[PDB]
Amino acid sequence: GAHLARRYLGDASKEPDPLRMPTFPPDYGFPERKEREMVATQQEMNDAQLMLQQRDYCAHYLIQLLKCKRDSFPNFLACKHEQHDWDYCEHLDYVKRMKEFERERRLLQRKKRREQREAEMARG
Amino acid sequence: MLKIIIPTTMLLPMTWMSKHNMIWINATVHSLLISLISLSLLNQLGENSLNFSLTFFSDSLSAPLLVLTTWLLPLMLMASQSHLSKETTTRKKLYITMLILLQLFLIMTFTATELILFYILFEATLVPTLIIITRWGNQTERLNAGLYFLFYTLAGSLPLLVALVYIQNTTGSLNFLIIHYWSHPLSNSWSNIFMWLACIMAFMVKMPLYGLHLWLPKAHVEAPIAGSMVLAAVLLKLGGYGMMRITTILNPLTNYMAYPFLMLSMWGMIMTSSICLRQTDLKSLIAYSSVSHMALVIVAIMIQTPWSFMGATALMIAHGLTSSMLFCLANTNYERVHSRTMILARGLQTLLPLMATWWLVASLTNLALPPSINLIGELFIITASFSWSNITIILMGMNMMITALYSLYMLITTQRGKYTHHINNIKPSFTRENALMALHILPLLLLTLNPKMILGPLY
Amino acid sequence: SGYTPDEKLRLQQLRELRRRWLKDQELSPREPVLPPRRVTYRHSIFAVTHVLIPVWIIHYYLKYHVTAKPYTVVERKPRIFPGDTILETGEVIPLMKEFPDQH
Amino acid sequence: YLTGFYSKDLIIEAVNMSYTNAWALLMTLIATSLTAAYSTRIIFFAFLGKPRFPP
Amino acid sequence: GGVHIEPRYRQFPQLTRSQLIQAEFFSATMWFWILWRFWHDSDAVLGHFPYPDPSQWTDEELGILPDDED
Amino acid sequence: AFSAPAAYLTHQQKVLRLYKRALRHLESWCVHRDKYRYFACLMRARFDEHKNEKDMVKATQLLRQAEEEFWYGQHPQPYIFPESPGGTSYERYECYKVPEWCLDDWHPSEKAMYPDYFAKREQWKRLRRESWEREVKQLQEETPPGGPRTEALPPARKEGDLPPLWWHIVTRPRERPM
Amino acid sequence: EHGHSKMELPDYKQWKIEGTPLETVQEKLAARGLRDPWGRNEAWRYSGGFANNVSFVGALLKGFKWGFAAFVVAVGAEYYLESQ
Amino acid sequence: SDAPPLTLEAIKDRVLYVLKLYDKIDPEKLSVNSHFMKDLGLDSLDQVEIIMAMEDEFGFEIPDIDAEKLMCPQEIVDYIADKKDVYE
Amino acid sequence: SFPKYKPSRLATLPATLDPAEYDISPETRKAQAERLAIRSRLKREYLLQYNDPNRLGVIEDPALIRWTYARSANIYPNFRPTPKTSLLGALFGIGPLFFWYYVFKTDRDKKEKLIQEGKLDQTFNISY
Amino acid sequence: HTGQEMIISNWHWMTLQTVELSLSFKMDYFSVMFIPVALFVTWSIMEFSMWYMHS
Ligand SMILES: CCCCCCCCCCCCCCCCC[C@@H](O)O[C@H](CO[C@H](O)CCCCCCCCCCCCCCC)COP(=O)(O)OCC[N+](C)(C)C
Ligand SMILES: CCCCCCCCCCCCCCCCC[C@@H](O)O[C@H](CO[C@H](O)CCCCCCCCCCCCCCC)COP(=O)(O)OCC[N+](C)(C)C
Ligand SMILES: CCCCCCCC/C=C\CCCCCCCC(=O)O[C@H](COC(=O)CCCCCCC/C=C/CCCCCCCC)COP(=O)(O)OCCN
Ligand SMILES: CCCCCCCCCCCC(=O)SCCNC(=O)CCNC(=O)[C@H](O)C(C)(C)COP(=O)(O)O
Repeated sequence: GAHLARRYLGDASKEPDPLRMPTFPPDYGFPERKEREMVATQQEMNDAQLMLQQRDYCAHYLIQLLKCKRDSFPNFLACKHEQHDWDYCEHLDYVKRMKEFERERRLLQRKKRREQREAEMARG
Repeated sequence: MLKIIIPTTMLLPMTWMSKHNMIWINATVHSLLISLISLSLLNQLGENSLNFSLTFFSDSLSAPLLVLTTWLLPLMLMASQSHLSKETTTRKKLYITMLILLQLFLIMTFTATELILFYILFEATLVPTLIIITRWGNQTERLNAGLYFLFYTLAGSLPLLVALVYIQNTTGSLNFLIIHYWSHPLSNSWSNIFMWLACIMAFMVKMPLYGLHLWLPKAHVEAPIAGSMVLAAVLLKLGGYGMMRITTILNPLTNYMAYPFLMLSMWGMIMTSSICLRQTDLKSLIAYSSVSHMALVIVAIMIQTPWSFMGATALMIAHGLTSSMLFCLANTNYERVHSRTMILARGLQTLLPLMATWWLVASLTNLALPPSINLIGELFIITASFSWSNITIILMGMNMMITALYSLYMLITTQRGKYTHHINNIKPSFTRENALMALHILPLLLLTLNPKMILGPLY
Repeated sequence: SGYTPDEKLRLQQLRELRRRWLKDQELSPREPVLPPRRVTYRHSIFAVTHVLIPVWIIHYYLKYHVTAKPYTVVERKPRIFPGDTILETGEVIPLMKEFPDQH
Repeated sequence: YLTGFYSKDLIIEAVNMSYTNAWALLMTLIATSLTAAYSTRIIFFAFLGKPRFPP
Repeated sequence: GGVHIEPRYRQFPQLTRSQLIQAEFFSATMWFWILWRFWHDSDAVLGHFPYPDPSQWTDEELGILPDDED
Repeated sequence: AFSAPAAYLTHQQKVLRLYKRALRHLESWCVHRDKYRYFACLMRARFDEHKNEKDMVKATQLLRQAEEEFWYGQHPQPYIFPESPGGTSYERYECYKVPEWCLDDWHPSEKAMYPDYFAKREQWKRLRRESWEREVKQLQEETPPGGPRTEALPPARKEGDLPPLWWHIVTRPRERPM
Repeated sequence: EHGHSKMELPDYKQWKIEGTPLETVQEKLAARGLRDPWGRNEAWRYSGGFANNVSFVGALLKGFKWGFAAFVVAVGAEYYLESQ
Repeated sequence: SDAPPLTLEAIKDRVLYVLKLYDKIDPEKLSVNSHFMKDLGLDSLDQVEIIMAMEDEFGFEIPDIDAEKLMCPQEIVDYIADKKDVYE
Repeated sequence: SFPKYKPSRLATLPATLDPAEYDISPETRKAQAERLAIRSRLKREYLLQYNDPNRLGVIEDPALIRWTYARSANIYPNFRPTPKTSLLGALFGIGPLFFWYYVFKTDRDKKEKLIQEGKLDQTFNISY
Repeated sequence: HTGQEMIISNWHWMTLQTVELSLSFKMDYFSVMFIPVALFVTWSIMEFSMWYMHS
């Protein structure tokens, strides 16, 4: 989707574009500003040589999945707990990306509202 | 080198004192033996050359052409053995004498450390060819073809003599080693432009360049089989060899004097490839194919880059062998059919399967199929021209597509389909023709294993 | 419309001749004559002269000629994970930092 | 859970959720619908009706 | 390699029991495989992780201030 | 293919050919047998309603809109028999038809096999050798002055005579030589 | 070894329009006042084993019953074995 | 392929089988030498329909110039045999 | 009424839709008779020359030889320089050459200018 | 089992100045996976052709 229909049929500036996001400082929302944690260092991820696109925040579960697949080779479906854990972590990452999109949308909504209120007050 | 020139000379008394029914056997055996002797020349070194003496020297450009020239003569004898059955002994001996003289002149030409000797033998190669074309030719147009072949060549090559003697007067020597070592730039002047034109046109007319190729279809169509193969295989390479030898003194003028010839060749390759599609004759089609390939070689030589020279040499050898094979096959068809028309005899693959196999292999090689040396030379020239300018790829790709089209058209029209009903003299192919095709094709598939032997001095 | 009598007669005679010719095309029992002259097991020999010998030749060629020159056969280095042990050195790769594990 | 599923289902899923051209999306969806349609055509016209071959 | 089957000329052709039982067995095998995989692996078609609803997300965790602070 | 053609087609022949083409394309359109029979009967009904028309100007006026209607609904992909000039296997076996005269070029070692076949071959060749001499004279005396008007050949009239120009019609290779 | 057994064609009186959907064609031709001369010629396409046809959906589930029975048996066996 | 070598008697049997199912003609009156226009009183369109029926039944199609001049079952059998190169 | 079939060069008018053979006159029948007569004369000559047991060669076809001679060796003697022929020759034999020369000259001039300015990034261009 | 990858450059065809052309085979995931599929399909097709093209 509905967001595409809203953007190409409603007001373009009303909600963002994927290319230029984010358009607001990360500290605008809250001041604590917790940092994302990475549990796989450069060197072990390099040795596992996953992929350039696979070296994301969910890399440790991928490395465990590769270890499990390599260890129990003949029984190709021996290890599924770590496969599900990696899927869960990727799902959480997608949820966080959705959170970013909706946060930017609502921040732009409030920015437009603030600008309209200021313009109305100046005119009044 | 005399270990090669002397036996070729002794071939003449050997032929003339042979028995009336044993000339072909002796000529073939000793020609093959001579070819084996010529094989030793192929082992070139990365340094200057094999400077045998003050008169003859061998390079890695002259070695492949010399080996091909010495190898061609037995094939010419086996090809001519067919239509000379009803000929008197004296005339057959004269024919073999002309072939031997042609080989001797070519052998002396390809080394020729001095440019005036090179020119003298380069024009001497013209008399036996003219005699062969105008004497042992079937059609009544052999006379006009001989006149065209003589005059087109001589008009171009006459200013070359004046240019050479002028260069000797100013430079002081025409030895190729001294010419290469003491080379100096040519200033941009009208006199130097005309010197460039005189030194280049003589070799461009023989290659031939598009627009001066009118003599080639006539000479190839009206000549006998042996004349056709010696024209398509070796006599066309004289111009390119001379051009690659003589472009050492024309710099840096060539950098802008090559534009008309480059444009003419890059458009004439397309024009002649298209012409091949709509052809009612086989020998004419093969002649136009030769014109297209030689135009590509002209482009390569005029680019003047190491890859250009390597590709030019490879294409020279490959095209020589392929055109000789194609002319052989066309002659074998014409001997049974007696018509020389593409659509008159059809579906010959059902009647002659092995000749159909030879036709397929020759067409595939002409089609520039990898990893044959045809495609090696083709691709080297393509990459060099792409480095010269990125837009040449359009013309070269168009030429490649049209080449494939007309090659497979030639194969399909004469081999596939339903046989013609009113022809009942298609006798089974002799052992001579099969052996001729095998000896034509096996060296190509063998040279594809050792390309460095035919890649020229810039390897 | 229909066949004219001349057409009928010609077709009849042509048919008779065609049937005679076609019948003459048959081969008798002794018609084909060949002059004779001479100068698990199937799979067992097949696997020997078609599989084993090429394996031997190619293994020899790769082991003692191709690998003699440098860089001819280059193998991708095996993946190293936390916790494995290296044969050449014996050192043990340190494990992960115990990421929080729920579900 | 067939051989074509493990490929085509993932193809369509990945195509649906990428920053790609929309017309390509629509064309691919119509193409797979038509794929099902012509498979149906083959089966129905070659295996269902009454025989139509020579006696 | 096979058996002698003769033409019928407007009758149903002969059917050996071998081909009938073989075709039935392979169709049954396909359907059993599909059913077994659907029983064991239901998330491959229906999905396994719920799609979040963005409207239900409160402004607290989205860093939105009530239009007055900034 | 066998019958020689006439200089022109009569109106009856045109009508019959149009009827055959229309029925063929209707069968192509109507895949199933019952539908084809129903619509073929309907087409025959609409085809015979002008059977008894007398004047030729109106009949020629018809069979023109009929041809236009046929061309408009001609099923651009009609059904073609596999051996027809448009079929999938039209000239499939034309590469296996080797002419009879090729057997004259066989090596004697190859002719050692199949001796009876070659004996019958010699008998056929002798028969043709005499029959040709008879046929050339028969055709010379039978043709009218000024050259033949149609490409129809006369049969054999005497007892020992054979039809003129029979060798290459009788000795066709086969329908499926291999 | 080839197909040489001297096949015998059936009797021509067996083929009848009865029991085939050619009745509808004949009836609708008679309503407008004609008949189909070739009606019997194709009766063989609806007479013998070709009489019974299967719908598309029924064709798709060719072996549903056997597969379902085997699936139920396997699921029950797994349930009774894993619960141990 | 496994196609049986169809013979003359088989061809004649098939021709008569096709004709006897053409209800416009009575099976008892027809013979292998019976005509179509005169002995059976069939229309030209009817003859075209018989020719097309044999076309469909035998799997090969007859050219119009040869189909329009076949008037007896015997000559139809002869034409089919000549097309298919039948010995006996 | 039905939409009309409009013929073109590469899709000719069908014989059935052609109106020439529907306006039949006795002279048209005479013309068809003469055409069939000459065709049958040629066919009879060919068949007489074709079934001859004594012939052991290729039947020479005057039509094929005439076609080849007309295509190949009869073009120049019937050639005349006319404005149409001259214009077509000049265009088709000169225009492509100068077009390609201009294109290649412009491309090489641009490349040389970029080389002189040095902004081409010719790294790794070792082979040439 | 391991994730083996390998390239074999056994025969050195020819060297053109600074370029080397050699008979090199790449045996990565794609090649090692597509060899068996193609060979299996070809085996089935050849066995089918032994019956289809018997005449
Ligand atoms: C198991 C082995 C495998 C490899 C076999 C390779 C065999 C190669 C044979 C082919 C050789 C090709 C001909 C080479 C000719 C070029 C060299 C030749 O010109 O050299 C001459 C010498 O040639 C030989 O003396 C004669 C060789 C001729 C015969 C070659 C063998 C095959 C001949 C077959 C002929 C027919 C056989 C019988 C048929 C019935 C003169 O040498 P010279 O310039 O002084 O040397 C100076 C340097 N020195 C002082 C160190 C010597
Ligand atoms: C037909 C089939 C093919 C045959 C062979 C074709 C190849 C021959 C073409 C000749 C190649 C080029 C010739 C001259 C090249 C020099 C560049 C010149 O043409 O361009 C301008 C030259 O201006 C004019 O072109 C002057 C010449 C004009 C007269 C020449 C005739 C032009 C048309 C004739 C065509 C006939 C060709 C075939 C003859 C049979 C540049 O002016 P400018 O920078 O100041 O002078 C440069 C030279 N400098 C530096 C030494 C001073
Ligand atoms: C298939 C037919 C091809 C015909 C080819 C003919 C054209 C060849 C090119 C011109 C040939 C003549 C060139 C002269 C030979 C070179 C000698 C030389 O370079 O000396 C020059 C002399 O240059 C000349 O004399 C050239 C005069 C040319 C007269 C003849 C003209 C022939 C036709 C000219 C146009 C042809 C060009 C294109 C031909 C294309 C092919 C048709 C130096 O003069 P110096 O006295 O040393 O002065 C130094 C002090 N300042
Ligand atoms: C899907 C494609 C649809 C195509 C539709 C085509 C159009 C259908 C409608 C055609 C309209 C006509 O009938 S056009 C009518 C053409 N004019 C005549 O028929 C006048 C006299 N007819 C004859 O003489 C014939 O020979 C005849 C008696 C028929 C047989 O004779 P036979 O005794 O020798 O069988």
